Amino acid sequence: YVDVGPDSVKSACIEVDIQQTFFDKTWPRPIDVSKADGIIYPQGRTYSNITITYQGLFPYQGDHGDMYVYSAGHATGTTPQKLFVANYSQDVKQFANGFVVRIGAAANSTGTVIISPSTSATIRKIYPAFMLGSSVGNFSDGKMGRFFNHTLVLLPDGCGTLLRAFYCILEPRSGNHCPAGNSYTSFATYHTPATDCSDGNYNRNASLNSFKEYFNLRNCTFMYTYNITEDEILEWFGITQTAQGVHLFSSRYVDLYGGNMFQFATLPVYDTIKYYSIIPHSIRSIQSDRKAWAAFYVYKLQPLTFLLDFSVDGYIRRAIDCGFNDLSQLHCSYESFDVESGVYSVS
Amino acid sequence: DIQMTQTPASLSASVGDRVTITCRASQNISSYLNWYQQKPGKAPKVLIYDTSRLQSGVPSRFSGSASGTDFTLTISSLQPEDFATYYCQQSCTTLRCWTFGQGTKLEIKRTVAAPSVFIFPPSDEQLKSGTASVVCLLNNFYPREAKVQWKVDNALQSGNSQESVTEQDSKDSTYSLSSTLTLSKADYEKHKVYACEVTHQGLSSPVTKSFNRGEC
Amino acid sequence: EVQLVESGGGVVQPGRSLRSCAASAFTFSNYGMHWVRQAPGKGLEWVAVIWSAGSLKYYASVKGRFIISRDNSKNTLYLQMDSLRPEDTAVYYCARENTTYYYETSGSWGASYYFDFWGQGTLVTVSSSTKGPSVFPLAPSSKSTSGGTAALGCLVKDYFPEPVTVSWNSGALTSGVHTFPAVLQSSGLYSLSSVVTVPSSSLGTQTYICNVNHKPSNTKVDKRV
Repeated sequence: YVDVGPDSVKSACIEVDIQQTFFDKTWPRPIDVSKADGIIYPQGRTYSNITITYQGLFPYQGDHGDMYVYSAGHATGTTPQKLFVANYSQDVKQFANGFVVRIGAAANSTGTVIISPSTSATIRKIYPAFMLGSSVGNFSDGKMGRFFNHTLVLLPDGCGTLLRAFYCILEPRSGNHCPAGNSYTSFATYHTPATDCSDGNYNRNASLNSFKEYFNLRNCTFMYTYNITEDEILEWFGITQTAQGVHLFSSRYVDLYGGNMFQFATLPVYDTIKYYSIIPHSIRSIQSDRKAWAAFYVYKLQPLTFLLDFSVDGYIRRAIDCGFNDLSQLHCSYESFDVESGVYSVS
Repeated sequence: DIQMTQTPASLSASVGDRVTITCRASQNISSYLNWYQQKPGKAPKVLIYDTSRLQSGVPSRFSGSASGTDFTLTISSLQPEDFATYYCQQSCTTLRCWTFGQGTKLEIKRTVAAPSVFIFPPSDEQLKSGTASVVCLLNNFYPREAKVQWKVDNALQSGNSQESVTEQDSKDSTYSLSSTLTLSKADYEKHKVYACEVTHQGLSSPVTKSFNRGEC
Repeated sequence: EVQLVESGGGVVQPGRSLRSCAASAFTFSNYGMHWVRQAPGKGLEWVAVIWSAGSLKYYASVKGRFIISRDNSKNTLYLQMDSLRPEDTAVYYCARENTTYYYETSGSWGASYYFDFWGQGTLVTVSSSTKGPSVFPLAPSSKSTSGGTAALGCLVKDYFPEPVTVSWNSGALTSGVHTFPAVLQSSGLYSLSSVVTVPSSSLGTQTYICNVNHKPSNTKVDKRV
């Protein structure tokens, strides 16, 4: 098996405040095939400059997807008072062909922080935490989002210095605010920037310890840590489940600026994943310390044939989704990105 | 399990005085210890939760500090109303069992007061019922506890005497003790003389009074 | 706003099954219910604790004798008592307990507790050889010579169903009233007496009549001397 280190000795889990309505915002970001948003490069081989049609799991063009945002906890000027999270834990999302995440989209811009409408801070890139399980169950209190045995959990750590992925059984602690405990809230991760994000004070398992209080790790199959540089530049994360194993794709590892997705890690899980839930994250910081954070976008993938344009570097600058519309279908028929205007076959 | 014994079962303290009450557990299983103050007719109140931060709604006069296994509560400016039985509970999440306080009763400490002795012999209807109960009453004694001995024909009787103490106002410091004999009709006639002896800490001389059958 | 009441407490034979607690105008579903028992001569202890989900129940001095089932839609928590004993019999209080929240890094503390509306408690009693009340007035042999003020008292014996109410002249004189706790005899019948202080000159010249009322008996005993 694997060792996650000593379990948290905290008597009770920290109280969580759920404000889904405050978190909800109008932020539409449709997938743009033209800019090759969320498309994985063919893993088999590099391709020639001439445009080549390729068939793979791909997000629908023009699909906004699901938007999730992480915001700082309610805080008095002297100290933080309570965690602030949405109702993401209750929400359960079906996993079929896997999903692609948009990270750092709102970074490098200034927008009001979710916790205070009056307060405005520069938005900074933040990294989402995802829990994927073969099966899901109701919570002891009857809330949705409880996860069964052998559920994979991925959490970024050290303000995004490293990413930790582990597939382990989850056991709720009996402490209050934990799922087994009275007044149970929701599974969540909490970090303090001064305690860990300050240089030389980084804690390798700080995110794991906060998750451990809500759910203990029992008989974990394996624990894997991958170190990813933290950058404001937009990056894409892709996760899919195959019989050979789970595949992890990071844009930052190969083409951070391009946004093209290339597999960086292989996870040996042969169990099919049918359900995934986003894990809400709360930042424990004072009101001055609290800053706006980027909102992650999740897009489901479905098998489709996409015209692919390859640069001399070979990166896919642009793509065409034939299924999206009749105009794209005529481009797909000719297998050419640009075609002379003509009458074309239609449904 | 955990064996907890409070050092004083009862504490006598003067009004406006500074006193310490200590409860010692077998071991301090957890930092959090729930002190409880109980007043008859009043629901139990948690004086302190972790012994480091005072519980909300609790006056600053009660302060709980734990040194070693023993836990000490410090109170100042004591009042008759302030006095109440004290219970300490050690709370551990792992242990389902919860520690129970022995309870410490608080009464005023001050100059002693001499008692008054009165007799209440059983009436004819009680004798007809078959039970003879002679009541020796001690009144206005400053200690809550009092010493009474019941004897018939100057012979000690064991178990026949029943001692009941009336509720005493803490400021008044005056209590009533009733000793009631239990006897059959045959026992009543055999006991020609009933004698009650009163002993008090304030009194320097134990005193006996008696009476015989048929005064009135 | 929290309302807590306990029901089903009654006199019972030994080795009997007795049904509990009820809650109103409160968020019972997310709050666990804790049962605490107090008996004379022993300190308060938590006999049973049940989680808000109710999936897990903890019993604390008994081999899981108590059985606790809570219905959140009903808003009532049911407690079952079996193999009841005189020493075991005691008043039971039901209250909701929430642990205080704390922030380790800043030392920030949140009370996060609902100890309000602690249960008043219900008394369960095990008794044998129950008898109808037999109040007897007590007359001093020498009330006049006893002292400047003399004590006149009435003793109630073998009263039915635990507590009985005794008054002097229907409460007309409250001077020197003394209340004595009901001791439990080996027979299982409680004994208590009520005495008032009245001046010796007043005694004999003026006669005071004890008035005793028992709710089960429904009899207003009048007792003259």
